[PDB]
Amino acid sequence: MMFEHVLFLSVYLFSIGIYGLITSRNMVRALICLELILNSINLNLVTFSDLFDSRQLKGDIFAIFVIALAAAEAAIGLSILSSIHRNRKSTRINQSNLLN
Amino acid sequence: MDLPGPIHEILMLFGEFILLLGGLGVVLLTNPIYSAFSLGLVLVCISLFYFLLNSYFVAVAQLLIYVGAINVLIIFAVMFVNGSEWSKDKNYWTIGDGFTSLVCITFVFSLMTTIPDTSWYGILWTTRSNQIVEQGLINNVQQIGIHLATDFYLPFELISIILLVSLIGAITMARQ
Amino acid sequence: ILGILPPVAAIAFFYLFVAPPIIMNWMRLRWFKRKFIETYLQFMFTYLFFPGLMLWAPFVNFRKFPRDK
Amino acid sequence: PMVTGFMSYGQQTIRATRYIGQSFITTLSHTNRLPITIHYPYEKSITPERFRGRI
Amino acid sequence: GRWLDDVEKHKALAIYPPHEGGYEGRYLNRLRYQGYYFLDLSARGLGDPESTLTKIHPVCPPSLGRQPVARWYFPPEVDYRLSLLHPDAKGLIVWVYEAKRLQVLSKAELQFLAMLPDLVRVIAECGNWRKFIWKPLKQISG
Amino acid sequence: SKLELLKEVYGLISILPILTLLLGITIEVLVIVWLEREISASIQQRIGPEYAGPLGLLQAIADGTKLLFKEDILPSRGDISLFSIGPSIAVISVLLSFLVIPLGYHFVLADLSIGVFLWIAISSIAPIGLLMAGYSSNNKYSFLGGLRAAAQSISYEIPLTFCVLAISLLSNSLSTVDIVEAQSKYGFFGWNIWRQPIGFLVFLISSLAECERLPFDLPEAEEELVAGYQTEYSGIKYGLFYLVSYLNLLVSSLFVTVLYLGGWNFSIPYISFFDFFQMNKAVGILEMTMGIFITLTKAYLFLFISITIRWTLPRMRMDQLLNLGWKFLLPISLGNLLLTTSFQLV
Amino acid sequence: QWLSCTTRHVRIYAAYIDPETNAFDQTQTDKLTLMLDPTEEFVWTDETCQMVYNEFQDLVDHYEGAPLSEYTLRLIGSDLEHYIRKLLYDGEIKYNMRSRVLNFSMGKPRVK
Amino acid sequence: TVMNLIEFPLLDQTSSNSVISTTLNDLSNWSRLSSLWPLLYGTSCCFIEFASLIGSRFDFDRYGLVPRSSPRQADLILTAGTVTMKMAPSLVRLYEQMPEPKYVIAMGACTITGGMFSTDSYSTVRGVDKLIPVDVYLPGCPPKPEAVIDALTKLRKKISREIVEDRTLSQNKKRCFTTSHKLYVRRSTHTGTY
Amino acid sequence: LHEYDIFWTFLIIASLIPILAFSISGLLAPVSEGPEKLSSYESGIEPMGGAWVQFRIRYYMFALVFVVFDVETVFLYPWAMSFDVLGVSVFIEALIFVLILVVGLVYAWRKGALEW
Repeated sequence: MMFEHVLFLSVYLFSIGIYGLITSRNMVRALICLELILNSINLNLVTFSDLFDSRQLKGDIFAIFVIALAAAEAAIGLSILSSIHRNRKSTRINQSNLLN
Repeated sequence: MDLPGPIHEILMLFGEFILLLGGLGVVLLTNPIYSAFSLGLVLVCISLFYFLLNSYFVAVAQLLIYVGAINVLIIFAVMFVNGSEWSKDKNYWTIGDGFTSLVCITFVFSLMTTIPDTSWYGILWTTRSNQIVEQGLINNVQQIGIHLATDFYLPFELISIILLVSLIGAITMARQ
Repeated sequence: ILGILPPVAAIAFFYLFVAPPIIMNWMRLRWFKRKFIETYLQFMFTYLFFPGLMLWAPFVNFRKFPRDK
Repeated sequence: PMVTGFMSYGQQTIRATRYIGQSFITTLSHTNRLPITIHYPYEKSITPERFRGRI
Repeated sequence: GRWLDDVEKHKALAIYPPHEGGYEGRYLNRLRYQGYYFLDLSARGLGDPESTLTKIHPVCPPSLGRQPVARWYFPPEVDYRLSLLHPDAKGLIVWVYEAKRLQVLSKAELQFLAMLPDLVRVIAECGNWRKFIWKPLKQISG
Repeated sequence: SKLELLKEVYGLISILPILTLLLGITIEVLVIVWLEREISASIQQRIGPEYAGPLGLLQAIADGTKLLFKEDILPSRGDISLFSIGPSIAVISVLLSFLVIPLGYHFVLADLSIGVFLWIAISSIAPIGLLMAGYSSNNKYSFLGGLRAAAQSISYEIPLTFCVLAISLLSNSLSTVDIVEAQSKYGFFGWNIWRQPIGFLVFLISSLAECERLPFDLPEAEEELVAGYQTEYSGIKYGLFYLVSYLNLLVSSLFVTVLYLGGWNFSIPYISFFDFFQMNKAVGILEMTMGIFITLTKAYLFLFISITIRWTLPRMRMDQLLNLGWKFLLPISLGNLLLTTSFQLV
Repeated sequence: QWLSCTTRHVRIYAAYIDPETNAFDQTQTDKLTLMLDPTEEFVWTDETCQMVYNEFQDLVDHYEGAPLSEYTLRLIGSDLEHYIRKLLYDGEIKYNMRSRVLNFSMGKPRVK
Repeated sequence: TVMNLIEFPLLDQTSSNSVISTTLNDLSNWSRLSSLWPLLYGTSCCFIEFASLIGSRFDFDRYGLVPRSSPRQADLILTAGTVTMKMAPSLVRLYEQMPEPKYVIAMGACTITGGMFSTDSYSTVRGVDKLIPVDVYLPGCPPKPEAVIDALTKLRKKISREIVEDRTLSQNKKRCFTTSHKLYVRRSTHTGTY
Repeated sequence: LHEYDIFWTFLIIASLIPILAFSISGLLAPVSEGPEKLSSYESGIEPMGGAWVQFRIRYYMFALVFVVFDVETVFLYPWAMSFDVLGVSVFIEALIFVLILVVGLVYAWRKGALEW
């Protein structure tokens, strides 16, 4: 059930990754769930590049690039978090709607 | 290379059941540090999923660049969000909890019924020349080693300036 | 197959018999007046004959030894 | 500039080494010295003729 | 019971252990399951030991700088400890740890503490050779 | 028939050699703690742990057994949710690293062409466990006491990587056995520590702080608050932390000697130990014990070097440690690679 | 905070701790609980401690008008350290009688 | 006509244990006594020579005495130096916050009685056992730097005098009483500002 | 890259090791210590209370620069493995790669980021 049971867990993570995103209240939790979604897509990707495409790996390289960009985004978002917590002394996300 | 035998599905189900509880801990627990530690658990148990399938690099790297740098960075970040212990009791927040737990389940149902109609074990037979080469004599750190630089030249040349720009932006933003 | 026991037995017993009670004598004879690398001599051996060095380490037994019948 | 750094990066390391290796080969005669410190409890210290114990 | 080989019969003995005690406690552990119950004394300090094992002897308390005569008239520690002992008890196992107007607890005093076993199972204490030995102190006594 | 699986019930795995490695590493922990408590506190001092038999050969396991009971306390704030979870990650991060470490001619536990890479990846998981443990409680002297170490550890893996890569590019491999293969050519001329001493310096200086040396600068000065995030950890908890520390020390020594020195090579090349006699008869156990011999001594040398250095320098404060790890080791640990590129260009 | 006179066999805790664990070591310090000699220096039968429990109101309600300072804590512990001495000097209570060191803070028994 | 008699031994103390289940705890307590660690504490007129116990005059570290500066870890603490009324309300916290195999002792004749502080002064505490239950009392002000090692050797036997059933005499109960107050609170006095 | 079965057995064994040790400790342990047990140590003051002890302002920059400079290594490894296998083009490509981040580190050094 290798090729079949893992994909059955991709969605069962991806979905959760979205839900925690929407119902998130603090910035760090939203970023965590974002990273979780990216890892879900990564996992949905890799298995495809193990059943087939073994002559020239086309998924593992793409997985590497996805992880690199995930790290970059997780750096930039937290950097923005620093400045927002500097401006206002609380990072409650859903209590800032002064741009509407 | 290959796997032991019928011990495979045992570890498969074990890791799946661990990862489900991990994700539920990520999304349910209110204390953010517990959430981050459960996220680390999720990521190590998915690195083990990567390692089970005979893809070695994209497993150990994923374990080094995420279960390391990113998690300790997020731990440092949670030292800046004060005020925890919000409400509880069966969708603590507003009815938005129910609306999400509805639409997400619709999304699930859709994809989770789309998937078990494609004969993956039949989509593997139609490609019996892709994974039939192995270049003649190669191991799986040289496969990536070369096929990253022989045809994936442009994105590899590109990612570096993205990293540099992200560094510069992060330092200029985080610093007051 | 017949006369194989004396060779593999004598050397394996010497491997764990004579060194254990004599490492404690070579270390008790000099402990504070040694040279720069002298402590390197018997310390390494502290592993090699270890099959018996632990058998004469403080493990040395003081059972009541039921006497001759 | 950097030429001053390209000249002083060896100087900092050479000072570090001239101190570290010097102290190392000096304490060499200490790690394998030939002093014998206090022996076991069966080797109490000598007592001259002016002290006070049990009256 | 290797101690039992020289305690129930003799009722008079001295322990000659190495001067560390890290090998003798196992012996004392075994003698709680017959009727022997511990009484450690550290004999140094008391006068004629008779009145310390049979008679009501006034033990002068550590004085507080003042208060002329004040002695609480302390009791002995044999018959009362028997009264607390159950009728199911073989002997009073006692340890004269410091066997090595006061009265020097000399070997005559140990002979006179070797009669209460006969007429408390007392064992003298004195450090000795690396091997834990025991020896009847009565023959050493005099 | 063959209803479910004939030969695949449980008879495909044996757990003998793993337990042998466990026994060996525990015995070596005893040996190294004996080394410390008998050399560090005996340079100009009295003998070490005497009175535990002839010498302290039983003292180590005696301390282990004492720590075994010690009534684990489990303080109130924070609980089994993260307390027992803390040191488990710490101990596993260094225990699993024993996989790819070789010991002699054909004694590796797994070829694992991604070996040293796996070691580097598993070396950067401990800080997670350290932060978890130090935060498993609530009070200070453990929160910041663990935060300091978890932070400063992060400031050093980059030199570790840029010194391991400066050897992987020399041996053209990532499995330890092939590394020592590319090093058994000239006996000791071909040893990488002479070919790349600039990398060995960085690796050695980084190894100190990487295995928490020193975590406290002075026998009286604490581990920068009152203790190194192991205050409430009383029994087997502090025992496991003592272990993981000594095991980080051991793995670092073994890796530096298996990388920069001949792994199980003699001072004369390893293949040359057979040709000059024209025949061999029973070289099996000889070469096995001699691989345990000629290898463990090289790492013993570094154990002794670290023991000596322990009493020669005041370990810096975490106001200078970051400066040294970032603005000093990083430039040279990059430049050595920039050099070895053109050096290996041929 | 929880600044109590925690002397031997006299621990007048200025904070609510009468669970197995107070869960904060103080429980906001609103009850002023007390535990009696955890070292088991004296074995307790309920009736013997009932007089102490009754006179606890005599010490907390009859003669208390000063704020929450350890001054009052010594004011309590003083008579607490002698109520037990009286209860023993008339033979109603006795010592540990266990496998501990069996120390004698008030010295060995007497003959009256 | 005895005053303050001792309670009766309630149990008959009649049992027998197997050697294969007794020698385990026997050697366990042997290790527990032969691997003890000090806990750092020292104040006043009966302390300083403790430092000399780490050098070439006296070396108690020869027996594995690892000096730990933390309550929750170590098990052996020396109440060296004469203790006063204060520094005690935080001292006993140490004894309360370490594992149960403590078996604490005393050190300094001014800590068993308060010798040279016993004429009239509202600071010094009369002995230590009126604060913490310890086992051995050590004389001397300053305490004889060798007598402490001899008393350690003495106490080294009490642990060896323990059996498998003895590992139940450290379990506790709760005489937790339900009594409230009616008085006025006092704000913190130790305000940390300059 | 043939049989990681030893790896899996070592994983399960070394993961059972800590829980085994904890359980073995728990079996032969004392059911005791009902004392205060709500305060940690090296604080004989019986203190309690406090928060906002972060100083994340300094160490956060270190964490960020490390997280960014780490990705270099997992890209260098496939290159460090494939030097002789391929020609010398990968040499120039990886030189450009590493030099980009060398410039980045120079920038992070000049403008104050790596501080006390």
